[PDB]
Amino acid sequence: DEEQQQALSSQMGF
Amino acid sequence: PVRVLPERIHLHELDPNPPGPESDYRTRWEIPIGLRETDLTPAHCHMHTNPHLLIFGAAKSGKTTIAHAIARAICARNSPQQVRFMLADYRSGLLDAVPDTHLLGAGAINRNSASLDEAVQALAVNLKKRLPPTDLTTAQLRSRSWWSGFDVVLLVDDWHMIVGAAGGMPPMAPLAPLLPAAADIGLHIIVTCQMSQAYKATMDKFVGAAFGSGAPTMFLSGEKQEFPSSEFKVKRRPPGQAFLVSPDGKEVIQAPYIEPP
Ligand SMILES: Nc1ncnc2c1ncn2[C@@H]1O[C@H](COP(=O)(O)OP(=O)(O)OP(=O)(O)O)[C@@H](O)[C@H]1O
Ligand SMILES: [Mg+2]
Repeated sequence: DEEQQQALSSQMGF
Repeated sequence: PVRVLPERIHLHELDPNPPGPESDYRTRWEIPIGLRETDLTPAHCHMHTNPHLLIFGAAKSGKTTIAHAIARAICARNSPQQVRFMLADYRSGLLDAVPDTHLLGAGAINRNSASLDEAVQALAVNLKKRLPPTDLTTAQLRSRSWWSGFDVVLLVDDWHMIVGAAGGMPPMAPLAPLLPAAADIGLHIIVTCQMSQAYKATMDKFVGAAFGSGAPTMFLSGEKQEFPSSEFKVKRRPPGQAFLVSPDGKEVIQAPYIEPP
């Protein structure tokens, strides 16, 4: 639940 | 009362020869949004500078179709490395508006409050990292050299419905601190709203932020009391016909049509 909070933002392709 | 505008002009007739991804940034973001009544030339959003577009209209005035068409015009000019789309579309009327290649890699399709809130929060995390260093000159600001990648188009249909179903945090709150820098971070909002709720929307922290800083606004069919204005001409109109207001001027246009999926 640190990796979990960024699990979406880190996968948007930026 | 001679009728100069077509009742329907397809996107392909409005935009027969769009420049492609090999063109420069400014050319790729000069987006045609309608045919001018005054001289039958295309009106453009200058989205390389003025990043947003607002579309207000009564029921069945063409809001969703026009959003679909303008999205396709943007994709004709921009590769997936140059633009990505995030959709807020609770009625699922824009699911095929953008080729799959041009959807954001995650969080792209948001059809309810829970999903949109999660997606917008994650978008804000990424967009915040593009905020310019404080010491950048105007020339460096305009070059946008300190980050690299795609612009993001946040394509929002039926904003009144999104606001109406908002349970908890007001929608788009994570993006509100980023809107002043939208041009610098490559963010474009294209938002439709029913006219009966557009006037109050122009005071809110999302549509109203864009409106207040001069985003071009397309006034489709509507009743005069729904948007009181002595400067703008809000009246009943056939679908797609609109009074376009921007910092450059005010003029009647016919917005592009495209076939539904
Ligand atoms: N650019 C346009 N030019 C001419 N006619 C249009 C245009 N866009 C839509 N129409 C016509 O208007 C009808 C309704 O369009 P559309 O659903 O896009 O409007 P809307 O405002 O999104 O409707 P709703 O109130 O259901 O959200 C379409 O069936 C089409 O025939
Ligand atoms: Mg619609």
